[PDB]
Amino acid sequence: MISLIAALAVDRVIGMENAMPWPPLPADLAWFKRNTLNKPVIMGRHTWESIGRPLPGRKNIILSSQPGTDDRVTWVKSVDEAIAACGDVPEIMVIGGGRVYEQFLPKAQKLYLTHIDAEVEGDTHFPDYEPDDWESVFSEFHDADAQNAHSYCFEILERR
Ligand SMILES: NC(=O)c1ccc[n+]([C@@H]2O[C@H](COP(=O)([O-])OP(=O)(O)OC[C@H]3O[C@@H](n4cnc5c(N)ncnc54)[C@H](OP(=O)(O)O)[C@@H]3O)[C@@H](O)[C@H]2O)c1
Ligand SMILES: Nc1nc(=O)c2nc(CNc3ccc(C(=O)N[C@@H](CCC(=O)O)C(=O)O)cc3)cnc2[nH]1
Repeated sequence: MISLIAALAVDRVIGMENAMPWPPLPADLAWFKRNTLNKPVIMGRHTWESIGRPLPGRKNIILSSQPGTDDRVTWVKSVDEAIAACGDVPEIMVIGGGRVYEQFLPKAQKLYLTHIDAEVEGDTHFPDYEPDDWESVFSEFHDADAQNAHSYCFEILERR
């Protein structure tokens, strides 16, 4: 089973200049770690270059059309291969970026979304999807506080 996890600002903005255009929200980073630990993660090369190091406790799988440049991770040249390299596991986590999210969306059964109340400019967006394909089953909104500079809402959607 394939899931996508992402944090989205207003208008589905997810990135700018290959970074994330808001301040780190530690509540959202904890949520990300909580929901990806001990699972395989699949990410595009540009996202790999943004994170800058293997996420620990996870099987890191990078998509690129070009041979790999780091043997701490697992490189693959196509979507099918990326799924194949995860093995027989309960849940594969796709961690972006925009182009990778768009390819995995039709295969996904679960979206893990953080809705952040920030109004920033971006160059990368989360893919358009069809609201009638999905069912919202968890929703948790929190206000901003001393550690988290925007209000945010965790949501999980399951494919109907
Ligand atoms: N807010 C969030 O939750 C979040 C999460 C993740 C990323 N981001 C942001 O998203 C942005 C990056 O997104 P992006 O769309 O530019 O890049 P991306 O999707 O992360 O990476 C695209 C790259 O992945 C490779 N790739 C994708 N599909 C492939 C396929 N089917 N076969 C072989 N290779 C494939 C290609 O690498 P090659 O060029 O080497 O062939 C490619 O150009 C950054 O700003 C990042 O910070 C935000
Ligand atoms: N919900 C969500 N939030 C994000 O920040 C996010 N970011 C990406 C890609 N960017 C990154 C950047 C940093 C880390 C990261 O440092 N995670 C560490 C610790 C985070 C922390 O210090 O709190 C980890 O171990 O998971 C992960 C993904 C993909 N999906 C996301 N999904």
